[PDB]
Amino acid sequence: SDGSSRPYRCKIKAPGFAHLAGLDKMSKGHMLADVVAIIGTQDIVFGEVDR
Amino acid sequence: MFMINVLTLIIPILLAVAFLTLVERKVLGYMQFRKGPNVVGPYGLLQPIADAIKLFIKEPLRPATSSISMFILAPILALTLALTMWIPLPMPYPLINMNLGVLFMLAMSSLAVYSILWSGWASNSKYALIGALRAVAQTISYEVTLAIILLSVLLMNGSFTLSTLIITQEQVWLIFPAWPLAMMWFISTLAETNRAPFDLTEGESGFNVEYAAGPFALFFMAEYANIIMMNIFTTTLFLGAFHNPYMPELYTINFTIKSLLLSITFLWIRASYPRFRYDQLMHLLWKNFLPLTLALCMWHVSLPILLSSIPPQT
Amino acid sequence: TYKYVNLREPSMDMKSVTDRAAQTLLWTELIRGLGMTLSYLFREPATINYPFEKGPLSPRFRGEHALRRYPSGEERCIACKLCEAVCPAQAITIEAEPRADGSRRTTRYDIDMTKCIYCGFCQEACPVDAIVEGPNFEFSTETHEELLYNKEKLLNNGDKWEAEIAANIQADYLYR
Amino acid sequence: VKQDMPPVGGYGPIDYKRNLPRRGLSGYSMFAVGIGALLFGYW
Amino acid sequence: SRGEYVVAKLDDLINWARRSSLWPMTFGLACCAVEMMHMAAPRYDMDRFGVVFRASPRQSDVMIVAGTLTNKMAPALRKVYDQMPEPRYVVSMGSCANGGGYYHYSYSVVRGCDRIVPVDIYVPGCPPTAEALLYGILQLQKKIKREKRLRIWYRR
Amino acid sequence: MNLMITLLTNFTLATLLVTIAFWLPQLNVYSEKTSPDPMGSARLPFSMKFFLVAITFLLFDLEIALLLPLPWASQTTNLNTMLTMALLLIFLLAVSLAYEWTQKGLEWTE
Ligand code: SF4
Ligand code: SF4
Ligand code: SF4
Repeated sequence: SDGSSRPYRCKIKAPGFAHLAGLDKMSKGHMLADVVAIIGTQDIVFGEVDR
Repeated sequence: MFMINVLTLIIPILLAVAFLTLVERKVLGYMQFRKGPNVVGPYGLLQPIADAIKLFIKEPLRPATSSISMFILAPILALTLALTMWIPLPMPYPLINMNLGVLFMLAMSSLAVYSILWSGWASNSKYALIGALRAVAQTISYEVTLAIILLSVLLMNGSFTLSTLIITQEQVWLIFPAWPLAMMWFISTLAETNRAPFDLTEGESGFNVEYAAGPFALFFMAEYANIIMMNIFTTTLFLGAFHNPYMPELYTINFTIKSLLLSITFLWIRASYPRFRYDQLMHLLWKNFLPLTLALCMWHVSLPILLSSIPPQT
Repeated sequence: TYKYVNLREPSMDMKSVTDRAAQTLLWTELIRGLGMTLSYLFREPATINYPFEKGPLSPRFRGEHALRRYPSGEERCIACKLCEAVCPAQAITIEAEPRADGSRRTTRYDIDMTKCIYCGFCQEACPVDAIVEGPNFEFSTETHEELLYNKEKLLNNGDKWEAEIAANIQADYLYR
Repeated sequence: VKQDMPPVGGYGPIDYKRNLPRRGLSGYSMFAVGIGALLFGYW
Repeated sequence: SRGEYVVAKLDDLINWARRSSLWPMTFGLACCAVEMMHMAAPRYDMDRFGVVFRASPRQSDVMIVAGTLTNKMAPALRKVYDQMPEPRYVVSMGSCANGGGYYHYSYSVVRGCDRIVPVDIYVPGCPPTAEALLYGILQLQKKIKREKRLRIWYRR
Repeated sequence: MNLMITLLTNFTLATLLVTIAFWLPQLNVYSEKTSPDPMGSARLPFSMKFFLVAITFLLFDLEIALLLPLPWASQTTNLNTMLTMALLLIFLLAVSLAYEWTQKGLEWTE
């Protein structure tokens, strides 16, 4: 807050943003059909991931 | 008078697969707490007509066809192999009576993968080719286990003629002394038709992705014709009904009833299980189905000699 | 205050091992799933017959914007420009001038319905209850410019839906 | 005054624990039934 | 005459056939896609209208743009629309695909999906309710119902 | 000749269906699709397991054709020789399956 009635900076931290960051390590050694479940087990919603 | 019989065999096949689509739609709706199509007419009777006329006036997808002749030939071959294969079914008399009708159906079911191979070859995308190769490998392996199971079944019967199998199943059904073969045949009829929970033709890309909507509709009608064919084959060969030689329509009604409840069981099973993986069902046959099937074949080829129950050739 | 899910050690006796073998061979849990699907086949579906049946909604429902009137024929808005200042999407454009009798009234009240997010800040910031997020929701249009409302369309909406907006605000105003 | 309030006796108990029925026939008995069906069909 | 009456009958026949089996392509972008899935719930039940759920984009007849169409996604959406066979219809969910809505003045948001593809039915809301999209689909069916392809072909 | 009559009728009906699906919608004047897959530019990889399981299918189907004529053979006079031959052939199938199991055949495509 800068003192006025408007926010100076408002960062949104997404729980799914860091969860998708580990996806490269998540699917190491698994099959190509397992990424539809590895994406599934993390609650990944592309609204808060991309802001 | 023969061509009238051919027409009355081939037109109700198309009506039956259109109503397969309609009945499957409302059954999957009602299985999952929702409702099926009921707006177009009374209880959705006119929905398949709308489906057919919609799919017969749409634009194609316009693929970069490497081979135009192969692209034309694949759906013609698929519909031919689905439609001409219904002949030797004994309901209560076949249209054409062969001494080797089961071998006839087995051979054309084994060669039915040529449509999938040509569909993979007609599309220039390599991922479609990979999916086609995977589907072909699954189908040829599962045809191997079908061949062993059917070999056991007609060595129990003793004759390759399909009409004598009704006479064989007169006192008791074949499912009573061949129940483990029955369960393996039920998994094989669930699995050979590219169906869930082993449907890898939808999960991750189909084998006809670049094909037009007309050829896609032809492929779907062919697959559903194969579904009804092998459902009726299971009904006839594992659940043979009583057939009077003077009063045939009771047998026709009875095996129609068993075919309808077996198709309902198909729609039941397809709506209760999640999809497998490719290596999962490859492991299912190549390490779990094949040795048990071989042991069953050994037991059923050793049993009638030791039981003095070798069935007649004629 | 914490419970160990999936930390049940299976029994190693002959009874549980044989029962698990029977479950694996006879597909007993699959039979349970089949029975559950059969039981859920026979229930009455919850499908309401739209448009002959409508879903349950509340009097606080936020829908199509409308401009109300006093019970004397005069328009409620006084061109105070609170709704265009509070609008988070800036869909409201107001241009005003003192009219013939000297009353402070709007000359242009534009709501961009393609810009609006239906948040209801205008209906609560309005000190005279002029603009109301009305109850209408079946106003899908075939053309983009038909969703760009001027003052006349909003006033026609208010004259059309006042007979139910007045009842809704009468039933709701004690919560505000 | 008037506002949305729970009743003066409170609401009733609400179940929240896991509750699965658990049902079966024994494996030995099922295999005996399979053996009996096999021998009846063979006969 | 005979010809105008015959082509009128054939026109309404093919028009009923097209409007009774609208197979959609759902673009799962944002909030309005979740509202579409809740319109696919057993309560509202699109499937009784002849509208299947989650069809492939190579066989679909209509496309429902549900969500925000950013700059990074517009070529993909145009490619999908170009791949879908004729006749093709577009229904716009939400304020995002109508005119951008909340994000109309953002730097990386296309101000309306009309700038990329032709749009027939605009459904307003944020999100529009499930029955509102059902009414929009019925409005699209009525728009198809009054099409005059064969009459214009015979008159031309 | 009735069987070939049925085959010709069925093939011509399939030809009529594909002609309706291929040339009947050409009356419409919709558009021309210029149209300017995960496979970017790489060559198709030779996944050897698919070829291996295909030729394994071929060998198993060949000796299935060997195994076939038991229902006709069951009426023969020398039943002991038939029983020995059939049991030994199915044992050969089991032995080939065991070898294909052991030498890393059923791994990475189980
Ligand atoms: S509901 Fe909210 S976004 Fe819509 S006009 Fe009113 S203040 Fe603006
Ligand atoms: S807040 Fe109400 S009175 Fe003020 S300008 Fe808006 S509609 Fe008019
Ligand atoms: S219009 Fe509103 S509800 Fe729909 S996607 Fe945009 S922000 Fe979400």
